[PDB]
Amino acid sequence: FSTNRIYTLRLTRQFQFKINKQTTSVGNLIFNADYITFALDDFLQAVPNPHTLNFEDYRIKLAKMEMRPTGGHYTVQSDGFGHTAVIQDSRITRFKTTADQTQDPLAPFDGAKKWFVSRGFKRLLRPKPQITIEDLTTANQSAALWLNSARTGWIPLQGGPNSAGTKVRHYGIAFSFPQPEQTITYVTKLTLYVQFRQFAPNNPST
Amino acid sequence: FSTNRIYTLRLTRQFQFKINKQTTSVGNLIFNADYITFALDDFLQAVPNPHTLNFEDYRIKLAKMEMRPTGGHYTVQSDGFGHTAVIQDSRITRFKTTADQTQDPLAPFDGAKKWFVSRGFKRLLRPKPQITIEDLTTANQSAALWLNSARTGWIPLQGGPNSAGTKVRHYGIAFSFPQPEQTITYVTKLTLYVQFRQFAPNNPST
Amino acid sequence: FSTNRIYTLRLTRQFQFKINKQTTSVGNLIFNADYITFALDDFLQAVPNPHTLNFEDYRIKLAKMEMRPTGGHYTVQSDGFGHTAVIQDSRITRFKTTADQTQDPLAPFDGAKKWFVSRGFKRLLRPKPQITIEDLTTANQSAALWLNSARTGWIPLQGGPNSAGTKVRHYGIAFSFPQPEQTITYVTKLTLYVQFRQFAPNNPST
Amino acid sequence: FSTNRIYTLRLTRQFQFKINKQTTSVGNLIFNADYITFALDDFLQAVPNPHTLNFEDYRIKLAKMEMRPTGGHYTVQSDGFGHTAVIQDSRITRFKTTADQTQDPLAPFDGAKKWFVSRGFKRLLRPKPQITIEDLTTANQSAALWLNSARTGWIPLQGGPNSAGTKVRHYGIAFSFPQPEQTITYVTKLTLYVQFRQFAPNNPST
Amino acid sequence: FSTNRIYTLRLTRQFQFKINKQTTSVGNLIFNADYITFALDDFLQAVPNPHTLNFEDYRIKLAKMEMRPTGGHYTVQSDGFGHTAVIQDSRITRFKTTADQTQDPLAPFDGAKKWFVSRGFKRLLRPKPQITIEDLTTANQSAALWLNSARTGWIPLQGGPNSAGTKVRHYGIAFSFPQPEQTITYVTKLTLYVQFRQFAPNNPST
Repeated sequence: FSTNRIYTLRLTRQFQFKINKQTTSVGNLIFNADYITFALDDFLQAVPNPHTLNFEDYRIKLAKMEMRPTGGHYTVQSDGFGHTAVIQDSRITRFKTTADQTQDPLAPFDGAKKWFVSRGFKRLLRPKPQITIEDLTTANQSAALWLNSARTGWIPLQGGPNSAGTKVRHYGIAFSFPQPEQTITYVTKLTLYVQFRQFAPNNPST
Repeated sequence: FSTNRIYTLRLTRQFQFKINKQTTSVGNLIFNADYITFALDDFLQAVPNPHTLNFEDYRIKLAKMEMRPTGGHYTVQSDGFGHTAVIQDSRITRFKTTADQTQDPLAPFDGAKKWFVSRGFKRLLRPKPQITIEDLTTANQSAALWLNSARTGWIPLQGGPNSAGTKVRHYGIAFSFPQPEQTITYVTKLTLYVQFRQFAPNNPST
Repeated sequence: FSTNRIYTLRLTRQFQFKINKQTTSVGNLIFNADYITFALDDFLQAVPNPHTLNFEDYRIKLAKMEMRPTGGHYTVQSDGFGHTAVIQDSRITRFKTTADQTQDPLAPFDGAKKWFVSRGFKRLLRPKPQITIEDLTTANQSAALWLNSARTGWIPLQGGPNSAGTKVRHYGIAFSFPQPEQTITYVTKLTLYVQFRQFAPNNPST
Repeated sequence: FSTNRIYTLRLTRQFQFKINKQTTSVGNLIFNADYITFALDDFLQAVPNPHTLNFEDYRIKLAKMEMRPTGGHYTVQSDGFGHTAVIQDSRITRFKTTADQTQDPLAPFDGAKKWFVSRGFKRLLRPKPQITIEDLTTANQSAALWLNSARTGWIPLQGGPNSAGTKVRHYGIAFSFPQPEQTITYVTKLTLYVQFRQFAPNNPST
Repeated sequence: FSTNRIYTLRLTRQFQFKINKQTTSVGNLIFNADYITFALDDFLQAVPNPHTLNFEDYRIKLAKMEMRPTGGHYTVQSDGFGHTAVIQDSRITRFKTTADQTQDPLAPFDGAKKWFVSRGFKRLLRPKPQITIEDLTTANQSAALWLNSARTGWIPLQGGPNSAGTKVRHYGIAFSFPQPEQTITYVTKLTLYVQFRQFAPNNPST
């Protein structure tokens, strides 16, 4: 029971996702995309999970996204295929498309993987937190760097001036789809595999 | 970082394809066919791809065509089977049929593979560029020759009197189908596996 | 062609540098110094280079500075010797001297290497990006940290709140010189050896 | 003494090259470039060489370019450095620059090699003839392909409708330079290492 | 971290040296000479160096003298050769000549190494501090002794009645030259390789 004692937990949450009936450029093949990021706090705030944890540090070793259709949609009713892509930096925010795309916006990525609209998909990834760099050739701008291995660093749950360690955004997975003729609803389940370091007391009473 | 340094990229593009409801020779079995060819420029002009590449030469090692039904078509709704065939010369243009065929026009080909209309198909091939021969027994006519191995040659991206190296047409895959009782729409994804030779600057400023 | 697929490119740019005739403390030995830093954007904006790259992340493995005399300067015309030094943090900005130095301001550095003014120099180094630390004993001040191995991290090209990943400043090489009796002009060539991670599409259309 | 009997010859020619005094943008670093291509006829027409050869076919295994200063220019008078690049397709014609370049136009090439203006350079290469492709996605345009190995093909000296086999253009080497303060004249020597197949008679008398 | 803990540093300083145009005994060969000694304080006083060191003892293991021409002097311009000699006692003071020598005053020394006036020289040596002997056959006179190995002793930085440990003079290197037809200026760089013993606090406050 040393300072560096480690514990591993599995954490999950779910939510609904909708792909809307195509009402634009009807008759043409169009694509759109959305994305998911992972933060420990997103999971601790889910109703059935522990809302606080008594550990000093954490690191996310692995994340999982599974999206499967519901609402009575037929798995044998083909609606083409889109792609999933692992995008481990804040550029992923551009891949929630705000206009219709004439090509699959994710297919060109290295690591892009096909998925069929009518079956959903399942994918695991190593999501990355973004370390700050403030020394750029343009003054007062900043950029990011992330570490190749999760074993390199630890994130204090209550470190920093806001005690907001659990809100670090880890990137990330995006998914694209050809727009279908009818609306399709899905159940999405996210899973975190998180290591925690150092069991810790509550903050002192004041 | 020598003159002969090689890089390899994967490139993709997508489009919609329709097989129309049978409205001719109704009640009888008929077949039609279409085809696809591959040019690097086709892929670089696709919206999400780089539209120019800073390499001196290229060669297409492998191509992949995948066509899958969309528009709510049921995979368990059987509409017979047609064939794909690898046709590596410009004769393939005759296999976009302009009249109904009473037999499957591609089935006799060596290499012809069956595919079910309601499931689509996936096929990889080695598409071939066509070298010119102008010395024929008939005057003012030319013919073609293609090389067995992609490693034999290189196509300069900006070589030739038109600087149109990326537009060389590589042949090719055709697909046939028995005409269905209802229209079927598909999503088609093409993929190229391309080697590039010699990282290169932009053309000099003028 | 996985998420972690790596590509390696060599990139270069050039510019002119002048060491001015000595017009101060005439007859005495004085020294001055200047310095160079490395940012990917510096090289992509150079006219003959690709101005955007379709990769998700990068890291600079190695940099090279070569400065050689031009303008008819005689290599056999001895004008003494100064030093180069590898300075891998923003302290290097103090070594663009604004006053004449009575000693060589770089010679004391560990790693300082001699170079003859009339011949120029060539030096390779591992330039370092600067990670931010904001938790200091003095309020409202920040400091830097850099990683020993380039393999530890990745810089996303479009990551961070400014999408300015390519503008991260990597430090750095400084060079000093005894002031010569006549002006000397040089041609400087910088070279980067950069690994890129994950071929990527263009940003979606908006 | 069979049909496939081979003979190897070394062939050479020389000419003068001038790099002009900079008279534009004086005070700025600018670059220009030129290039050389290789054709057997260029060498057979040189005064001291045999103007016809009694062989049926040939192939160029190796070419060499050596350019060295003359006109009294001092090798110890430094005028910076440019680069040489092997460019084995007709794109090389763009690298005879018609406007001043702000960067070295050849340095980014894979295989680019530095050379000092005041010493000249020497470089060997495998120059390539350009095979015609007329089947492009744009009608009535053509492009090129070249073969990786010289051992793959033979060029008949008198083949084709013009009996102009010796005029096939083999590409190619380009060289760039920073513009110097005074004009520099050079002697350039080119060398071909050519294999010939099948000793042959003169054409019949008519 | 014991009493005997050793640290090793490299220290350097520079200065100008002139060999004057021959204005005496013109038309004849004459020689003059000068010398350098080494004291830690000489290097700590130099502007860019730390002016105090927090160590208890030191010893100089190795010294280096490098003198190279400047002022535009041509290296290919022959001005004869002189010699360097390692003179490890205070007799060296006699070898700053005050009258012209008709022979090279240092060439006879065992260890004398020639150097060309137009190229300068570089020499390493083990400089020696001088231990006092006061028991001589003549009253009120003293002499010197020095130790063969640097490992034999240690010099406390603040030892002795003047706390002037860093001012111990270590001998020494002399250089001779034939008097040239025109003045020649040089840049001289001296380097010390110093071991320090026992990291130490500041002197107590008073």
